[PDB]
Amino acid sequence: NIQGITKPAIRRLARRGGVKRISGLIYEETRGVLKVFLENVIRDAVTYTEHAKRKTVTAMDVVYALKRQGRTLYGFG
Amino acid sequence: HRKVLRDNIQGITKPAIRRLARRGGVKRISGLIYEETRGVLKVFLENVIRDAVTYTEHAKRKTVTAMDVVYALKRQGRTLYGFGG
Amino acid sequence: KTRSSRAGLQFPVGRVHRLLRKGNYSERVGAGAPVYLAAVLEYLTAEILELAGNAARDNKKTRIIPRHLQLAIRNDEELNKLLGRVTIAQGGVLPNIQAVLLPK
Amino acid sequence: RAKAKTRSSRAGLQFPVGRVHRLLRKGNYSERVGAGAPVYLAAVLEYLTAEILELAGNAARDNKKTRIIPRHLQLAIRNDEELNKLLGRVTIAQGGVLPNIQAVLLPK
Amino acid sequence: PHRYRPGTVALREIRRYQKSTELLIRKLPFQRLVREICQDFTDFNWQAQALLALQEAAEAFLVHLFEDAYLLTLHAKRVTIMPKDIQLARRIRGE
Amino acid sequence: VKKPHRYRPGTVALREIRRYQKSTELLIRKLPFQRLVREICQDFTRGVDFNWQAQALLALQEAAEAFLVHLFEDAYLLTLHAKRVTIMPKDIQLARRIRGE
Amino acid sequence: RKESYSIYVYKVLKQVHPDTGISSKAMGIMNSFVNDIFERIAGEASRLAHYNKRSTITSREIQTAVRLLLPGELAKHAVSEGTKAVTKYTSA
Amino acid sequence: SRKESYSIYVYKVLKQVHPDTGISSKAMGIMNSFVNDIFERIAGEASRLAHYNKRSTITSREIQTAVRLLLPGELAKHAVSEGTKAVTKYTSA
DNA sequence: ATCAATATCCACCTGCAGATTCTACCAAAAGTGTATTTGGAAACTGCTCCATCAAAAGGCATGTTCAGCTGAATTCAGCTGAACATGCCTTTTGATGGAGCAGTTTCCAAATACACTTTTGGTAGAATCTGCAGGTGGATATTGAT
DNA sequence: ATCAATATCCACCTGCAGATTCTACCAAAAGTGTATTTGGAAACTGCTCCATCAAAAGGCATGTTCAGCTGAATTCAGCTGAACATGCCTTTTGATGGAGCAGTTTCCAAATACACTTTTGGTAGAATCTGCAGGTGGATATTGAT
Ligand SMILES: [Cl-]
Ligand SMILES: [Cl-]
Ligand SMILES: [Mn+2]
Ligand SMILES: [Mn+2]
Ligand SMILES: [Mn+2]
Ligand SMILES: [Mn+2]
Ligand SMILES: [Mn+2]
Ligand SMILES: [Mn+2]
Ligand SMILES: [Mn+2]
Ligand SMILES: [Mn+2]
Repeated sequence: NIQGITKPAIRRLARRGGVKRISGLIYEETRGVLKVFLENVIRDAVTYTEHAKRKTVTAMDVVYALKRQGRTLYGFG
Repeated sequence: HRKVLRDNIQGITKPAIRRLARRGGVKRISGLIYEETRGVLKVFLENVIRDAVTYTEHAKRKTVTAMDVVYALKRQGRTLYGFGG
Repeated sequence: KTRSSRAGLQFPVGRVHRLLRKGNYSERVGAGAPVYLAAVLEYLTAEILELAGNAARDNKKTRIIPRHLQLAIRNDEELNKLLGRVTIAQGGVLPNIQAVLLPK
Repeated sequence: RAKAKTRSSRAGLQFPVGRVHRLLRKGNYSERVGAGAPVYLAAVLEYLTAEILELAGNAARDNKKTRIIPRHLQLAIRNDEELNKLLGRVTIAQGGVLPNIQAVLLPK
Repeated sequence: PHRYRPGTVALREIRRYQKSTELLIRKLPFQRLVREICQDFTDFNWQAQALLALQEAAEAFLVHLFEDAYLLTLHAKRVTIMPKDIQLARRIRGE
Repeated sequence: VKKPHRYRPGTVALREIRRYQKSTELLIRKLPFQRLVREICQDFTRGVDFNWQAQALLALQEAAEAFLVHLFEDAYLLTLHAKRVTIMPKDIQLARRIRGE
Repeated sequence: RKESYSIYVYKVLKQVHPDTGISSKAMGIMNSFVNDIFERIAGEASRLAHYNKRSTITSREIQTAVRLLLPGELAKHAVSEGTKAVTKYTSA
Repeated sequence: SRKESYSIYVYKVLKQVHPDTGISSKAMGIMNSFVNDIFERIAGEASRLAHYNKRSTITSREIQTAVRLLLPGELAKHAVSEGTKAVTKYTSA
């Protein structure tokens, strides 16, 4: 599933970040970091979800999880 | 009234900056590091002292307390243990 | 006849007051605290919308979109430090190519 | 009148449940506080205190002393991954740092 | 036959993608990843807006990490982002 | 004859790294530090001769020396990344931009 | 029935740029911003009141919180506007 | 004048884990700071949880969710074990 | 530096679908008018704790010398990474059905708040205890020159 | 591969500053007993979300070619570390005066409580408008050859 994060997509993310030349081992490295990030957020998000006794995570749950990792996100309520 | 304090950032001597660098593991030190370190230290102290005296004066006091320093540090995300009185 | 009108504000003093009483902040809330807080919020909103309208009409549009807010916030040092750990959804980044990467 | 038992004793705890309850009700956290919430909180505080004191005693008798000083607390915290993450933006007065010389700097 | 020299098309894509704000990961692979991670933790449902919010957060995180790591790349007199650059940036950030 | 004894450059630096990483004493002299703090406090408009309790000054020095030491560790990581051994101003400024300061 | 700041943000926008509009997503950005700064100021003011064993949040706690939370010139202008609003509200 | 502290209980727990070890006053100050910091973290997150869900009461369930959100991994598992066990033992009688 | 030859970028247009503005209605906040209560500001006061003061000694800061090793500057080949054409399959898009699940209401049984009234654990000194700091002096490792 | 020069380590010792125990008082839990809330148990209902499907396109996977970067190897001027003499100023210790924290009392300006009346903000279609898909066509940059 982590391979669905395609190499051209990682290349695009890097270009938005200003990177002009990209080593061949970055892509699997990038997948690693993204996995950790997603795990940390999702664990917190569904935690909020199950505290409210719901089986559907909402945008507000994601917002609370992000803000508790110090990454406040604007635009989703 | 006290005596006039001036040019005190120079009291942060070159050997003290060296000791700080050694605790940080630095083995070789460029000659321009000392003035950089003084700059950084002054900016840090200004931000924390500004916040500390804000707490002090909101409490209608003329004495900065350890808790005032603790609150200012914590508002800069730098929690300090050991001074809860 | 509203509290906002008497303070010369657009932001709602009475709603700010209710949110203060119901946010578990203190046992009591003074009369001036919601007025002061509403005024500060209206000021900060005015600063951001000022810069964002400017950025939006600089690029030949009359519609504020997230990109304009992002350019406004990131191109102003004090707003940038105030919102330094905030991400503006679909705002992108500032154009920035490090000079060593241009040819010559 | 019945015999006075403390809430800590009924929960089998060393930390004071009743003082935690007073701190919860007077910290403006919520209009009401349930009966078990101070017990649960006092138990977690006691657990985490026990963990730090376990590791710090270990560090203190590794250094052949019988009194925990701040340096021992700092060695305890930094040498344990999870405590280190929990106290990652915490400064421990007079705790120093962990010995760490990067290998590239040793003589050839 | 026409052929750009290595680097020119890269600077063109830097310019194209820093002026745009679209999501850069395709939706289905990302949402499938997210659902898999969610199950590997817990059988929950997902609001659509919740998945969009997650993807914005993740792509912003990755872009800013690339910026920091590239600062390290240029500090080391290189132009090629390398895994060491990303790892050192996450050490200095505090993760 | 005889030569006077002399350690090679680097030996004493590693000696002091070892010596100061096992110790926990404050490394800035106390009085100059307190004068710095008092001068910055006065030069701030909300300072109208505030007093300082002794614990407050010790707390500030602890925080400031921990901050500087960790900034030196981070900047030195950047130094080594550049295949150098000498810490330079560039390293400190880049380390604090990446930290988020 | 869901509350938001959209009405008042739109009023302030009409004051500052009468013929500029705002998209739905940017209005959500602005709601997020208003709620974030509100929670920041109200939380800091709550902590200030608690540190000093006071039970009431007054405009003095709001002003100290604004001083601690906003940078430099932003803090000066916000304090000026807040004090001015409190004066005009007390007059009437 | 009279100042409360957690020193009594920190010392009792120390004797439980290390019967022949003592603690210096500076280290006891560190430990007091630790207890107050973790208290504030857990209680604040529990307050936020209760508010998000429009409940006026902070119950042990909010304490448990906050412990899961704030502590890492194994620490969180064991903290939940101790809290749940203390709450059951306290409620039984 | 020029020309000639592509290639890409980007300013500008139109017709219109989709996004906002604009209307009107209505629960639900906000505002009002009274009636009471009370948190904390003032105004003492008692007494810690800070701010200077002074002197002594001895730990270190400073300035100097000079040589070793470092950073900086250059060169260059191997091999990595970029650019690109081709064709294939994963993702998008659209539809349709239905489950299951988030909101909402109405009651109470259970839970929590609070004022009084015992009851005790916790705190502040005092009174004792006791690691460990801070001295020797020998043993053992490390370093640098030969 | 050795030795001389240092540095570091380590065991042992004792007196005292700092830590641990001991008392007695009293604030603050704990116990009791009524008074308010509230959190779900059942019972709904309308709607987001998931699950299949199906076709298509446009984005990606692959393989080829080669330009230019990265890492390695060299050279060297000069910067920074090491060692040291000198003497300054930081640290200790104790005193001395007084500012100003903090404990206590009194008492209103301000805050809360409550019953009712207005007013607003939110919502959902109708009515307007604006970006935007998808075209240029000129501007601007890139590439290779001279
Ligand atoms: Cl007020
Ligand atoms: Cl409970
Ligand atoms: Mn001055
Ligand atoms: Mn009173
Ligand atoms: Mn070199
Ligand atoms: Mn007793
Ligand atoms: Mn010793
Ligand atoms: Mn070649
Ligand atoms: Mn209206
Ligand atoms: Mn277009």
